[PDB]
Amino acid sequence: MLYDLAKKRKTVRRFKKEKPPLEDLIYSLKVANEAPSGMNAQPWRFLIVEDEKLKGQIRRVCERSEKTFYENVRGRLKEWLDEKRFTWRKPFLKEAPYLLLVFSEKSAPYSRESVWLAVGYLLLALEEKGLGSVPYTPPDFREVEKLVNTPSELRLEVILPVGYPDDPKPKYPRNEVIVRYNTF
Amino acid sequence: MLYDLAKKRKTVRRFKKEKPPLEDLIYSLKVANEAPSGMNAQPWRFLIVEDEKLKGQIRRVCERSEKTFYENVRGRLKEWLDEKRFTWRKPFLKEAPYLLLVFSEKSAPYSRESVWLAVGYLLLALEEKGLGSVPYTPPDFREVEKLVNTPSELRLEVILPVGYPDDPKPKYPRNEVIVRYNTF
Ligand SMILES: Cc1cc2nc3c(=O)[nH]c(=O)nc-3n(C[C@H](O)[C@H](O)[C@H](O)COP(=O)(O)O)c2cc1C
Ligand SMILES: Cc1cc2nc3c(=O)[nH]c(=O)nc-3n(C[C@H](O)[C@H](O)[C@H](O)COP(=O)(O)O)c2cc1C
Ligand SMILES: N[C@@H](Cc1ccc(O)c(I)c1)C(=O)O
Ligand SMILES: N[C@@H](Cc1ccc(O)c(I)c1)C(=O)O
Ligand SMILES: [Cl-]
Ligand SMILES: [Cl-]
Ligand SMILES: [Cl-]
Ligand SMILES: [Cl-]
Ligand SMILES: [Cl-]
Ligand SMILES: [Cl-]
Repeated sequence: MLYDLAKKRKTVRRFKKEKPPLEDLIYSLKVANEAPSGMNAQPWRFLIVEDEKLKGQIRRVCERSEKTFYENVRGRLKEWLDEKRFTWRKPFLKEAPYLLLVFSEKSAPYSRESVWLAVGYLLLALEEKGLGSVPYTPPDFREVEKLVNTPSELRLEVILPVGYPDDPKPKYPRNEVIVRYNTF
Repeated sequence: MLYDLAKKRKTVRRFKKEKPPLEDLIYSLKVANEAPSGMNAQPWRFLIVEDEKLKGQIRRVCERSEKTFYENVRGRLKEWLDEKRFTWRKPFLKEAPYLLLVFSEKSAPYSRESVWLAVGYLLLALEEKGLGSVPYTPPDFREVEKLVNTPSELRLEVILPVGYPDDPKPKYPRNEVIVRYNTF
């Protein structure tokens, strides 16, 4: 049942050392590629980063940006990150066997909406295949974009470390859906 | 496999009048609600429109805005709309038994990304239940927002007509997924 896949999927920020077969990632990209999109533009592009030096570069730029973010963060965001024990450290950016970078085509109508919709598909497909992921959004996308020679027509949306999950922390709660009818 | 569900799912712009059980629609919201989100804020909000008067108001406000849009659109979207023989009339906004209005909580971090990801889950769940949908995005959400007394805290992201498909048109093609390694 799809609800079972969705309910069981949780963030994974800690991965096994072993590298999953690329076929599993490709499968999940093929699932995502079946998603709808504005104008059927299919505005998602994928970059699979496996090179260890490059992952380390990405980790370093993101951690340097997170350090500044964590120094400055305030209020609700700070409290949430503190209560979940987040810090600027992002070891998974180096340790995950794959970094799946997801880009949107700037010129496509509803490109960013469509790519995030497709990311929904992608995440469920990774769960189906027994892989873990976290949608990681660093403070400064441009620095990561430059590291991988991103063309001007593309926009990095999210970094998805992918790998075999390793002793994940539990899924956070979900409040029940409360619907409204006709009008607020 | 999830791939088969994703491959099968296509736009539905032709609906039966027959009303699906509410639980079939609620199921899809329950699946979507299991999705990840920025800071686990669960920033989606659902408004189920069924009242025929209100559906008509929404339809006419959207059609007016579309008619102006179709008079003025140019470039690639105009070319695609023309070759698909799209027009500004939106009968599915009356014919669908449900208009599911999906909102994002503006104050939540990565609210829009998170809601569109959940919409990806939602569309797959609707397909699992044999329901059809189209992510309808009219040119002027503000007028629709006002019609349903949207609070200032929420942004209407998409109108999802939901119903039983009435022999919908075939799925459009998909280019092969575009996957690169390490750098562009
Ligand atoms: C973000 C987004 C916005 C969309 N907006 C509209 C819309 O305003 N009107 C419409 O008829 N279809 C809309 N669609 C549906 C697309 O036209 C459709 O997903 C695309 O043609 C692929 O259809 P297929 O899956 O049947 O091949 C939208 C889809 C997405 C993802
Ligand atoms: C748009 C978006 C951005 C996210 N950004 C980050 C991030 O920058 N760092 C991180 O650790 N997790 C990030 N997450 C993961 C969320 O914190 C996670 O989905 C949420 O805590 C719920 O986790 P659960 O499904 O395991 O309960 C992001 C999630 C989404 C949807
Ligand atoms: N909203 C208009 C035009 C339109 C149509 C399809 C589509 O994928 C996109 I993005 C826009 C209409 O519904 O006709
Ligand atoms: N990017 C920072 C903060 C962060 C964390 C979780 C999250 O859901 C969101 I949105 C932001 C970090 O990765 O620590
Ligand atoms: Cl997550
Ligand atoms: Cl097409
Ligand atoms: Cl669609
Ligand atoms: Cl939480
Ligand atoms: Cl917003
Ligand atoms: Cl149709």
